Amino acid sequence: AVRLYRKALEVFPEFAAAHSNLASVLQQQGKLQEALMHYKEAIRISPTFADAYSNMGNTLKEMQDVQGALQCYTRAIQINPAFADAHSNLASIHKDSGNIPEAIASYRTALKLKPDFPDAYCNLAHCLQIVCDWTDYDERMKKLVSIVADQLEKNRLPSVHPHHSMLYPLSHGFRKAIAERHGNLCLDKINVLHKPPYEHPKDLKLSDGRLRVGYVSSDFGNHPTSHLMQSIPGMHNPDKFEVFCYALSPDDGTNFRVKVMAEANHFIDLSQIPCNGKAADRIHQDGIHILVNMNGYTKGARNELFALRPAPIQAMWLGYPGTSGALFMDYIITDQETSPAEVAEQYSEKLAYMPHTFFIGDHANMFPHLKKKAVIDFKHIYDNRIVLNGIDLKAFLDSLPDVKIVKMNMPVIPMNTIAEAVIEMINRGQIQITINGFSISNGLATTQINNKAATGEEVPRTIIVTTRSQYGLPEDAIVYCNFNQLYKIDPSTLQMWANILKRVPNSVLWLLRFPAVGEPNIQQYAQNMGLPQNRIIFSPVAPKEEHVRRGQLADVCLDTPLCNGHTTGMDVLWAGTPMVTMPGETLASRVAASQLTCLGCLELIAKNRQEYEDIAVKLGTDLEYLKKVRGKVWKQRISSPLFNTKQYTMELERLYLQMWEHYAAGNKPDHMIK
Amino acid sequence: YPGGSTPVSSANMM
Ligand SMILES: O=c1ccn([C@@H]2O[C@H](COP(=O)(O)OP(=O)(O)O)[C@@H](O)[C@H]2O)c(=O)[nH]1
Ligand SMILES: *[C@@H]1O[C@H](CO)[C@@H](O)[C@H](O)[C@H]1NC(C)=O
Repeated sequence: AVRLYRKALEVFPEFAAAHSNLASVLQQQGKLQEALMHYKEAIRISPTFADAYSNMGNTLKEMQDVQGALQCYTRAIQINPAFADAHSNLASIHKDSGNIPEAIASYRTALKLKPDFPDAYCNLAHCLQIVCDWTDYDERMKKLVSIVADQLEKNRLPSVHPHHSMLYPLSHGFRKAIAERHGNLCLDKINVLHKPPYEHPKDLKLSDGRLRVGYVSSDFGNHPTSHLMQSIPGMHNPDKFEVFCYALSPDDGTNFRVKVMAEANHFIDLSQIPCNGKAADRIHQDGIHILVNMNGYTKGARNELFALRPAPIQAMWLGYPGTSGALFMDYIITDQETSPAEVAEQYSEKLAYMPHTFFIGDHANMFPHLKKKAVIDFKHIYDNRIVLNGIDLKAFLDSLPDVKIVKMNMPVIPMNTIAEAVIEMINRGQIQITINGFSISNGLATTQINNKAATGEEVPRTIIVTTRSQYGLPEDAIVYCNFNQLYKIDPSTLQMWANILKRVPNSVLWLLRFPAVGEPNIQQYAQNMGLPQNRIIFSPVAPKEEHVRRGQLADVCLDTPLCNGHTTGMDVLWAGTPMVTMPGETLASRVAASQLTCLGCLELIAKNRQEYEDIAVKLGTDLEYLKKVRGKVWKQRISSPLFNTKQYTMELERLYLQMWEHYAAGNKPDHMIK
Repeated sequence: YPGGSTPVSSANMM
């Protein structure tokens, strides 16, 4: 194809269509710079060649030249205002840039021009999901399902991304099939390297009896992945394991990256090795026994590495809440609550069970200042109106007279001169004050005091004050929260929440501007459900530490059934906040119930929507019961396995050895569910 | 967060 094309150019250099076709093929091959040369020839030969501009824009996009891509799409549309593809491509630039209203407008233009346009319709559907625009929602869902069905039948890559497929009422069969098609994109890409299969280790002799485990991630740095597992590499037992971390991203300068680089036995920066064949060779050279895929179909993934099968056992872990659908992945690390044996068919991988939950979080290490708290009695005694946290909080409390200890142990500071000064700082919006030599910080001002503490890179070194007044929350009412991105909400979920709010007069729902353009849509739908504006309170997204800390102000978290809080679920639990959940069928919809089961709070898991409402309302109205459940969460976040990274790592190690012994005995992968 | 950045889980390009 390429050698034939080049000959056609050696024969006839002024062949615009040919240049543009040769560029496209080169693009597919990953030879982006070479492709650029030919697109440029095409547009010189014919200044009105809109298709070439559009395709050139695609190439620039892949080269990470977003502004250049936008310029190309813009020229294409100027040359041909009715060019539907170019409008859709422009919309994608707007989308990826975070400008959803502009994306929506451009996709709508694309669909006006070409009503049968799966990529544009499905991308528009995701935009609408992001901002909670549920206009014609039921019909939209039906159309998405119909589009996927048609594309699968016709052997075309589906327009619904596998990560997004969790959000739509697709069958498990369809969801797995979408994932499988993406798996195949990877196989096709590496097939062209014509690399032979790798010879894999058959024992642990060359590694001195240690199992060599490779963790592959684009998220070793400031990203949820590291916020969950950054302690795990350093907790592996060096007598039995040798840990290799393979980074798909450059060093972002954060302490998260520092920690993993310092604690892994080996750290390899594959961001410096763009070729998947060479990168796979490097992994194979290291002698990895179990290679762990921490991306799945998420940003930064290089699943081509796994398609090349450099290791004898390859497992999905933690980073992607779904199946890879890919034959080159052997196992998915999960648990009996998240992925009961009954639904093994939803997954291409064999199930490998951790004993409690597969979920983990680094909160005990990142946010140890939240292990204990004190309150200020600004009047009964509340545990979530005015809260103090700090490594040195006990010493501060010991410097005060008349501190009362409330038992069920929560220290309570009485309304005195000290308490007034703390409250005045908050009311005045002051950054910090000093009391008895101790540093007392306004929890809204962490970035001005220590920006590394604000992001979770360092433990705060001051005592922090958190109050309902900082966020405009009522002092005399129940606060239900949900701190997820708004895309996780659907009409049925908001209706449930409205039903709860109507049954609990003295209550509000606390949501985030995530993004802010979703706020007006949620508010309109709430109003249509008969809830006045003041029943729902919005706050901005906050730095990581403030986000986890402020969860202490809520009474109850109402989890999203469509796709649960994952990281976000761990965050809320660490603050001691009960979370009500309704597990569904997909992995993404069952994570919160798995977290709660490990924690030991079965009473917070609902079997259906009526039970979810009833549980939420009981917590909001039976105040002794609320005190009991909050007490249970507060204690069990410490005593349960949920946040115990050492225990988790040890259980992971047991699982790895089971996988290895199974392979070493000559067996192909099978479920590890006992 | 406004004035900073809050990384989240998101899909890869296709
Ligand atoms: O005000 C906020 C709300 C959320 N987060 C963080 O934002 C990320 C949200 O990512 P994602 O939506 O992918 O979370 P998940 O699906 O895992 O719950 C998590 O790391 C949260 O801790 C934050 O730092 N500040
Ligand atoms: C976000 O990332 C975390 C850690 O990688 C992962 O556990 C979680 O499932 C992701 N969220 C979604 C909805 O993909």
